[PDB]
Amino acid sequence: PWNLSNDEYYYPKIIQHSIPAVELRQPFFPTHMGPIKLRQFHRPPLKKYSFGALSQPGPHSVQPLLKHIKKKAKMREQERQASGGGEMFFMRTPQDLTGKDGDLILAEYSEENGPLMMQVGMATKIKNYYKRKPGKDPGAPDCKYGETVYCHTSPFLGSLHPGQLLQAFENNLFRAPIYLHKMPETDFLIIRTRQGYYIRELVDIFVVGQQCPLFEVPGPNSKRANTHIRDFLQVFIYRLFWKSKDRPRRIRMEDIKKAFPSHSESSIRKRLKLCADFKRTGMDSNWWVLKSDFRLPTEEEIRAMVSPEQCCAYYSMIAAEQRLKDAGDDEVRTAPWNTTRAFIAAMKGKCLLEVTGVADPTGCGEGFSYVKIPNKDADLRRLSLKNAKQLLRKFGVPEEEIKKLSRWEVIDVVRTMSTERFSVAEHQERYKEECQRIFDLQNKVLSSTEVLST
Amino acid sequence: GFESPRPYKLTHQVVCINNINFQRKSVVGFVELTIFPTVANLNRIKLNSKQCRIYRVRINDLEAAFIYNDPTLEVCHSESKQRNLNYFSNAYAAAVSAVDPDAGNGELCIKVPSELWKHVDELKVLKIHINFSLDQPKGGLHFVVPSVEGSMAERGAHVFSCGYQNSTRFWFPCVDSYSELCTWKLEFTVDAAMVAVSNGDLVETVYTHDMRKKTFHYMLTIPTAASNISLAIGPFEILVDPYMHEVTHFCLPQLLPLLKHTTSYLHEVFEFYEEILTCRYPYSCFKTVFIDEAYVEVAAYASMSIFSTNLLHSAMIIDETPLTRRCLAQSLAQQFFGCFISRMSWSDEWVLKGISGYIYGLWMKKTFGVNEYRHWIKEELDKIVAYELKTGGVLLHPIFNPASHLHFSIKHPHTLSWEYYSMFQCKAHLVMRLIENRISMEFMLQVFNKLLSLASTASSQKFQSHMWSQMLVSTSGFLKSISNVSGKDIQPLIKQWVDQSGVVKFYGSFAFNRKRNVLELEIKQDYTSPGTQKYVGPLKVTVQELDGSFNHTLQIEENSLKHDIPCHSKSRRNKKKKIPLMNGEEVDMDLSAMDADSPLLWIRIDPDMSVLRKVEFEQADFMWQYQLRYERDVVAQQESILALEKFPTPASRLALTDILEQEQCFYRVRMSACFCLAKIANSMVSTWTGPPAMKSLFTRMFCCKSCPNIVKTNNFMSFQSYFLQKTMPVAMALLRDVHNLCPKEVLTFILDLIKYNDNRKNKFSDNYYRAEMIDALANSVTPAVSVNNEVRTLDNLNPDVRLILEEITRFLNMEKLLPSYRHTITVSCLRAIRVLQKNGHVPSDPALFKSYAEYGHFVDIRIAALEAVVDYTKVDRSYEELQWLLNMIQNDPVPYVRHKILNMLTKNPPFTKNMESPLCNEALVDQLWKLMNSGTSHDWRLRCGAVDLYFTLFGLSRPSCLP
Amino acid sequence: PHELESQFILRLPPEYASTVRRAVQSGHVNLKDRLTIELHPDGRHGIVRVDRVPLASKLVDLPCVMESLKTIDKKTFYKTADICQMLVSTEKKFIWNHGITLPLKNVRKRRFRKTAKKDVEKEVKRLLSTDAEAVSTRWEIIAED
Repeated sequence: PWNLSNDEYYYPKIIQHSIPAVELRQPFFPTHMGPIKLRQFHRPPLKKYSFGALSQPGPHSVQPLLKHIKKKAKMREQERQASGGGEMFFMRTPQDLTGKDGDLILAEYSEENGPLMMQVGMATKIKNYYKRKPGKDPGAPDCKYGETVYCHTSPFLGSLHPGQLLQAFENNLFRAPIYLHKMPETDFLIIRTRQGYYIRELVDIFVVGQQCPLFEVPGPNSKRANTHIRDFLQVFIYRLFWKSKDRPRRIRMEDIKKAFPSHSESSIRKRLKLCADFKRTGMDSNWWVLKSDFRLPTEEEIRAMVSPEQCCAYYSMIAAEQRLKDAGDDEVRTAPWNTTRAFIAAMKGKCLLEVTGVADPTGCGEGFSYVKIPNKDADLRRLSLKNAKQLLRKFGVPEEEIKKLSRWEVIDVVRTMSTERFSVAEHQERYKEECQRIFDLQNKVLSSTEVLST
Repeated sequence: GFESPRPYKLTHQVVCINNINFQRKSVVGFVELTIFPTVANLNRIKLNSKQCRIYRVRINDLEAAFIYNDPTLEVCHSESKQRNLNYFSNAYAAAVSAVDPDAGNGELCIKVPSELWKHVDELKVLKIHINFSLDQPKGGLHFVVPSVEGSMAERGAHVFSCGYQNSTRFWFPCVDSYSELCTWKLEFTVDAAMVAVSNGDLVETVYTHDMRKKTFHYMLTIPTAASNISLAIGPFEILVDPYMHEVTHFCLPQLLPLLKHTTSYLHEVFEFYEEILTCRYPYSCFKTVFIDEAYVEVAAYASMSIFSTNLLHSAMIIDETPLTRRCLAQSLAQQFFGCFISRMSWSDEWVLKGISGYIYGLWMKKTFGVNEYRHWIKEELDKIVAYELKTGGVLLHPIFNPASHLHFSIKHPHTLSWEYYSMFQCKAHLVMRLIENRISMEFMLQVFNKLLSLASTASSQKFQSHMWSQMLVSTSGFLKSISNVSGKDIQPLIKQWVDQSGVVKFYGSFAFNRKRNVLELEIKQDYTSPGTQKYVGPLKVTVQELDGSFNHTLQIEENSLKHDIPCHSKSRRNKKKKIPLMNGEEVDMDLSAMDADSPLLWIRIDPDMSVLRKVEFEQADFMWQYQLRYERDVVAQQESILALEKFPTPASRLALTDILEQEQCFYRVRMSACFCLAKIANSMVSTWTGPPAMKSLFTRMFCCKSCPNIVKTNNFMSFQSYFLQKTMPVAMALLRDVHNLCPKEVLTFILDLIKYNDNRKNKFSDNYYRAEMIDALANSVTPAVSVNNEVRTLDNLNPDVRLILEEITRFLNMEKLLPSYRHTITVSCLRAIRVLQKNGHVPSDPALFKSYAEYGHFVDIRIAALEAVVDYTKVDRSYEELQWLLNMIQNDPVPYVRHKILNMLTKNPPFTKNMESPLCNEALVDQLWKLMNSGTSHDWRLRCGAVDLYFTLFGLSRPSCLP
Repeated sequence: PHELESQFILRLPPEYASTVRRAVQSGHVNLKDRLTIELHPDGRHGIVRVDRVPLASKLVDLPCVMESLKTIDKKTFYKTADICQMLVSTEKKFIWNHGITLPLKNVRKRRFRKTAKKDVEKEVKRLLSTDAEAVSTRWEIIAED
């Protein structure tokens, strides 16, 4: 007639990327990034076209998007209503990931080079963490974007105030506090393609605070790092075999050498040794045909081989490798493998992090630094209490300390004024208070609509 | 896209019923259909009608000519000498397909008059007015007329529409398919002291000019099918729900307090089903009718549900609350997804049955806890794998034979066996759980909300089906809506578990490689059994080692046998640290039984039941004991109890005894550990040290501290030690001594539990606990030592059995004066007398059970007595008792009892096809062939039960015992 | 194949921004004739012509990285492009110090350490090429001279 399942003794207490992103398709997830492309990592310059309508020099009309947005946004709504109505997945093609349709927001970063950063095609969620007021509370201040969740335990380093709603980007890569600002009144968004210019207005722009990393960036030439490299090359080889039209499935080696040109060909041969063989004469000559006993893995197995977040962690590692290499131990501490290891270890409670340091991405007191710290009288005795009491009265010591009448404490305070236990709760409490203060300062800086003088 | 098999489209139907005569069991009425022809030259219009005498038919007020023929009345000819069952199954499938409204066919063929051909070629409306009469219906609509004198409301006489699937043809002429949706207008002229409950909302209730009868007018603006239209006319006590005010509950007279207590939970079921889906309840009212001699225990129609009165309990009745609660819940789930969203073909029925069963399982999860959800899912999966390995397999979504391994045709619902129908619904909801496992639960609820929202935008249009077919779901539309909301398609999962009809069998064995620190699993499938199929997907395995619980995914291709997974450290045996579990907690384990070289504590192949599987894993006995003690999954504790019966070592006795003593274990695991401990105790006789098993534990848990042999007075307010207390002597009575006789220490203990029972102090009744005490007394009966076939009389009675017989005589006689809730002690005492007769103690005489199987007795008293008579006619090879049972199948007033007699005579047959028996005449073959052909022509469930009985007794070929 | 779309931000003078905003929110193709963009072969210079009135433009590099995020349900957001450039209308000159939002002002100078520095590599490569094209090379680390 009741529950009768002893659940508290048995059980004591999500992100869906686009189909171009989970399949690791090569515009969105590059196979190889050179040095000039690693310096321009997540800052892609405006390239000049060689063929197309914009390749011809001259004035070019922009095309405002509104009836196209209407048709395409209502196409998602038509599909939704034709299926019934309820959220509904949609990003199944690369042409779904254009900026020409849907409700765009912008997201600006406060750090120059974050430890982790999303590739094009990946999904993220907006979570509105709302700590209720003590006792009665009206309800979460409502917000235009995201879903609200009531957080007793603060996700971030600091703790939420009672009655404070904080929005945040939440995905598998990081979790970071975001702050909604209105756009400037002068700025529009121009989407240029090969055919022409297109213009949208923007109204919502978030400022993203310091990221809290949830994925560990590997270090250079490490077990995880090179395992990723080998698995990425294997996934690319399998997808080239799937794309092959001849039966026997056959590929060419210099397609793989075009994709991965920094790879020695011994490693590519090693990946092709199992699952393929080289035909030198007869039919299929100079091709790597697929072995007849080899079952080519299905789409879900290839998706289970490499994850997109592992590719983002690898791209962060090689971009940081380039930046450190270009700049000739403080910088090495600010490398994302060190900072991600430090933050994830601090979240399990392994160690603590000096919140003021050199890994601070601001360069001032705002923001945290994620680097590991370990979690671990002769004449004064002759003052004969009464004259020490009169001396404390003379110096201006407050009457509480004079009042205590604790000879021991009185003598210690008169020594301190004439100058003017454990490593456990003390240091841990100080660390926690410093982290909370830094989080509050960062939130205040993000939330200021005050104009700042040039 | 839905294109009709009928050449007309039905828009509106008026069903008017007059003159419901209860003395003569007769109704008169008319039916007026409003059809739009879609093809010109319509000429004949084919409608469905059974048992109705058609008086006249007028099309557009012009007299038309009809011809009636029902090929399903006598399926094969009387003068054909065929006696094999494949002939009857093909002829029965052809006969049901010849009256099928899902093809163009039908039983009543009306000819359009000639002058209306210029009205039918340019497609204009036709209004067909049939007036009919049911003279004395057999299974159409049930008349329950008691034989107390007085007025028909004073004696408690009522009518209700019974049947399953398309059985509305049995009481008015219609297009009896789930795809012909129309709006409805229902008028019923009943007595002034009676109320007529039906589908729609009651727009008015006018009196007749003599004020002796009144007409109830119902209107149904949501377009439903004819198969979802029902009726209940009786002297019902009306109760408006005090929480939800569009919900009215109707009960039989003098049962209003039971109705108040029973239907007081239903608003929470409404709130659940309207908050997991986001659609409100689609109909404008809801009506629950509780009736006598019901067809099924719960039937769900459009805006109406018909339950039996045997679900009604009071506040002091436990062990019945959860069952009635879940009957109400599954009726409401079928209100959402069987009556509002309907079927497009007979295929795509698995979609609706799966959605109904799946959301009812979500209700059970929220209401009774995840542990009860896991236990229910495991018992349904064990049910399916037992049925599919027993006979062939259940094929959801066949394509039109597709399944030729069984003895019936799966093209129509009315040719299915009843056990196949039950396993069909069971497999449908488990496959929907599998689709939730692949595509997450929030996307699944979004699929269901999209279907409901398309149906509710469709339900308000007036266009005659331009848009009313969005209320019909198909398989392709369901998969397309899944692909719309998620972007993943489930076509491999649909191809494996729906289109293919099989379950998988896994045989696993492991070996730990100490050198390379790996765990070499060896998983092989039995794919050559008749019910099985080959699995090639991924497979989850959960290994509990000393460092914690780790999940691994294995790819089990056809040529795969050895799977090497890596193992972690054993540094939690160096220091005593706690071993972390599957959840976040950690416990202290006694690692003295573990091997020194292996870190792994237990292995579970497919823990989440993500395939339809039967696992046979070969662990070591200490791994089964660790999995019984420290696991945080109830299905793993149950399977470790089930696997500890093969290891009777005293460490396993200690494991089960520690499970039994442990509150904060799920109670259904301890109830299984009782029977496992009884089996282990029986197997280690001449080794057992102290008292019998569970006795000291019973006196420690449920008896007084100062008196060990006096039980505590009954306080049943905990509901988990109540169930454990009433299940522990039932398992304790299965204890056996060196001579194989039950010990006189356990029998005396059970008799002292019976004598010192005091129930004057708890707020709950004692009928189930006392009934389980009679079951425990029946479990202790060992076969008697008859010498030279001595007539067993009370002089040569066993001294043990005289006490048992005195107790069951006292209990049955006291039930005759102070009855229990549902005569649970009558059922238990009849079962115990049959136990004493099965051994050589009481004379083998069926006259007592034949007197308890009369119509006057309660359905449970009846089905227990008829079970005893079926067991008697199996053991004593009685000819006259089999003729008694077959006569009771032919003419009994309650059709549920007839179905239950055929069911029990199929489960416990008097002979099988292998046996030579004296009961293999040509006379019995002719009787059962006449019962399949004629005789059971009015029920569609008695005919499938007769087909099942003929298959069980004589097989698929010609009976070998045919002179 | 698929080419990643290249989005940038266009900043206009405030009166011209109001006319362009009104014409965008109107939605006719009349805006297409009114607003044109000519990018010069310098790569960092242009004209934006609003209502056939020429304005002088510079394509500048932004100190932070922005990302356009599209949505269909306003709960899950998919990244569509990276924005790092702005065509403000009215080398060191082509670098913008401030960020677009109000809290980010003087970000490059104050909320960012100048770690971008260490051009110099190109100069070193040119020196190596000159040494290769030479015959004899003489080097000394020097003092004040």
